[PDB]
Amino acid sequence: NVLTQSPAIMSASPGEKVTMTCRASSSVSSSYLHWYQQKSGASPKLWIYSTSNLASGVPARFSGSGSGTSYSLTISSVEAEDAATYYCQQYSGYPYTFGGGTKLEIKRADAAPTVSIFPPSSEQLTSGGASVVCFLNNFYPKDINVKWKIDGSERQNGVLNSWTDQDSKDSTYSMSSTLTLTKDEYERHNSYTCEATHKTSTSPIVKSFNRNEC
Amino acid sequence: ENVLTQSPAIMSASPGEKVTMTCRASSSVSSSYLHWYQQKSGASPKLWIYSTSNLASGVPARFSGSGSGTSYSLTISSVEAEDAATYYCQQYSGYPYTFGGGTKLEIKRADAAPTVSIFPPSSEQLTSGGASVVCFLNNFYPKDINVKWKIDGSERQNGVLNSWTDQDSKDSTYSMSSTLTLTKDEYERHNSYTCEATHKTSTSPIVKSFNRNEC
Amino acid sequence: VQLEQSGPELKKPGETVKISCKASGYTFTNYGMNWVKQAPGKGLKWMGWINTYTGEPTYADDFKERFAFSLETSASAAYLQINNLKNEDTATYFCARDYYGSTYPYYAMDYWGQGTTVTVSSAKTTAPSVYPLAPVCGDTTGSSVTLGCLVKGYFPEPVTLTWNSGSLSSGVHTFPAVLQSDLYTLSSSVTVTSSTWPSQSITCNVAHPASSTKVDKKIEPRGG
Amino acid sequence: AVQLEQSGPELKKPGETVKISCKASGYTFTNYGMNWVKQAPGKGLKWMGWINTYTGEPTYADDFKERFAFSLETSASAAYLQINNLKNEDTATYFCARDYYGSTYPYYAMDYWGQGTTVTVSSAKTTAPSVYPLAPVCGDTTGSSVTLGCLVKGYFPEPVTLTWNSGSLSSGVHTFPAVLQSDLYTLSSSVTVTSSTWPSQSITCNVAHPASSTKVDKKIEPRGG
Amino acid sequence: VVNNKVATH
Repeated sequence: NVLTQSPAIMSASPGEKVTMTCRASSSVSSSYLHWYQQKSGASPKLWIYSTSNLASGVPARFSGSGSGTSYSLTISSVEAEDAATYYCQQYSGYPYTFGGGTKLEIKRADAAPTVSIFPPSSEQLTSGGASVVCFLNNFYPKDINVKWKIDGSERQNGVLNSWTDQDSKDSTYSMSSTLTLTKDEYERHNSYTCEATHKTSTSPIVKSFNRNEC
Repeated sequence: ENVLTQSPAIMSASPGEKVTMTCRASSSVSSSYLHWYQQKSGASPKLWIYSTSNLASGVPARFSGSGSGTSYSLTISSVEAEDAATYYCQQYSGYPYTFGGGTKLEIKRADAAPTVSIFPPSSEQLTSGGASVVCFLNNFYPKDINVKWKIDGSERQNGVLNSWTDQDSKDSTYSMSSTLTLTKDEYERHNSYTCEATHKTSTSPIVKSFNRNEC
Repeated sequence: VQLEQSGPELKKPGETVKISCKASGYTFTNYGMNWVKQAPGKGLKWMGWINTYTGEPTYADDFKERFAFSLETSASAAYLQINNLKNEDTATYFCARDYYGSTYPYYAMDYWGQGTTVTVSSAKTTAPSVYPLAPVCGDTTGSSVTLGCLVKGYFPEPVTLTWNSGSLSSGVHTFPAVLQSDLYTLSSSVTVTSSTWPSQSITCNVAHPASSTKVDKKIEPRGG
Repeated sequence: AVQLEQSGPELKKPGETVKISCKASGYTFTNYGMNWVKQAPGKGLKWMGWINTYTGEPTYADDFKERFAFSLETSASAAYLQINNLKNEDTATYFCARDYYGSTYPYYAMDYWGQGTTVTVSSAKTTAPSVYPLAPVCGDTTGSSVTLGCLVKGYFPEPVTLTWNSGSLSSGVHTFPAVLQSDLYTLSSSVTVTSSTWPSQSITCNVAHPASSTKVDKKIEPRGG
Repeated sequence: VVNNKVATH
């Protein structure tokens, strides 16, 4: 009995009412239709059981409803902490099946990243490698671009980026960007610059350092 | 639903004999969910064998069951008089429970001639215009017995109602009641009344009579 | 452990009947209760069952929708109601408890009620006429004498017949009733040591509840 | 106290066998079924089946009827998942989850979940991470706050555990998901504190890599040149 | 350990 959840990803500003759906291919008893909440990788938590019953500690802003093949979970006024993936689950004879999940993202006001740049450590250099690290912290929306410049020229190659999941408290994202060079390459240049730009602006936030001076 | 067919519908066996009756299903039944019941004359069925081969409490060790898939059986290692009953199989394979049509087990025993008793109508009945002449034919075997009524020495077929007991659980005999009902008017046009018990494989009846005019 | 059912019923087509099944000797709400039909001279048919804990009934597809299972759990009783009665409903109805293993259900039925007979008929109730059967002039038959009781012209089934309040039970044949012209007739024979009759009295007791009739016939020898 | 405590992360080679435990406490183990749920990296939940803890009877979901074995040691209130002839697709996190019950009947939901056990199926050797401090050039200040970091480079398998001052520094941390650099994992973590905290007080990132039995402390120092 | 056909888990 296949569960189909929609939307796959939904976005809501805090205080907004949201509803996500779970449809089954065959009838499910209202008794045997459940919802779980899971935040990035951690263990799922039983959230709503038997359609409409809130698990212990679940806030009263959540509700569930439905019957037959059509069920839903509603949040009357979304909070930052609701950023999660929600899975429906059924039993109608075995196997248990889960829906594919609805990921709830929280909308907030735009926030510039706090940008920090770091030289390769003297430890790393001893080994003949050179990683220049740039953190872009607590920004919104997730759509940030980083541009690296060496000696004031753009460098596109050797860059690896990683993003956090949405913050549960303030709904921001953070990003780390690493430019990896050989030690010799690193020491052939002096200035290292990381620039953060939003997709809709042409003013960056820039941070740099020089190998030769503080 | 999963229809069960039992074979043979009627089984006859002498005590001590080893016999086997079958239960066939339309579709596979789990050996866990195929059961047998015994029902006797005028009583509730009793669970007899459960989950194919387990004897219910108080069921004699001479009973067993086996089978799998769509084919099941109940065996009696050594038939006894007390086994005269109807046996029903029952399955679950999802709902509904179904029962087979039953196998009636008859016990064979030595031939036994009936004890025949004839009774005139009561004065109570005659005063209300009716005349039932009754003949009991008690504790006989085999069950195939014929009653013939004679009035003034002459055979009479109409107005006769017959009833048989079910097989006796202790002695494996049958008993039969035969009533010839006439009007009081017709009854008093005649003098002698005879009931004759005859086995179909015998020339020699057992006869009882009375006369209206003397003891 | 026992399941005790209510008594026989006679009803007209279109009436309703409600049959009880009272359980004793176990926790009522732990075991499902089943209902099984047996039409006269026929086999067994499962009607469905009721969950005694939840009250939820499950009806076999031949028993939707004139049939209603209910409970009174405070009385450890299960009921079967048949509405809009039809001639086809004439049968004995059994309650039968679920049989469970120590670990899982067996989907068998271990304890059974004694059955409730329901007759559906437009025929009117008729009291029996009960007649003594004694040999002419008390003519003896060697060491034993057979006596009888004729129970003629009644509807509906059942009657109850006993001999000396049922204290005389050995050597009795009570014959299955036979239907004739809308009416049943039944007989019973009792056989006793010849010396004991008529010195020691023999009386058949016949009750027919449907007609509120209760009669006793002492068997005496009569002449000619 | 109801707890389902699962065994630690495992690295196994293809064709090998892995056995994961789920140790239950705080309730009668034999009165609730134990469920197994698979979650492949970045994918959804998939129910593998359950084991009856009273009878020991396992029930497998149709995609897990091959190489999968549920078992019990009821004296230890423990449930086990064994996977035989491991494939790369068995790389996932596995959760054990207890049956949710009403007063009498099952709801066929799962109320208590273990923390999960990550299984990695690979023929690769274990590589311990390099651990590098990230500090602003010359401890150059950035107003009222300073951000430091820790670069954890070149390890396999996942996971690593990273803490700051042994977990006594927990606020203002961002630990970035690992990426694949040179076929090994690299991650970083940032910590932000007030300017008056560092360098006057000690800040150290702690990196544990259980697969290689390594635990590294890296003190973040201001450095010039 | 069976109530109305529901067996222990």
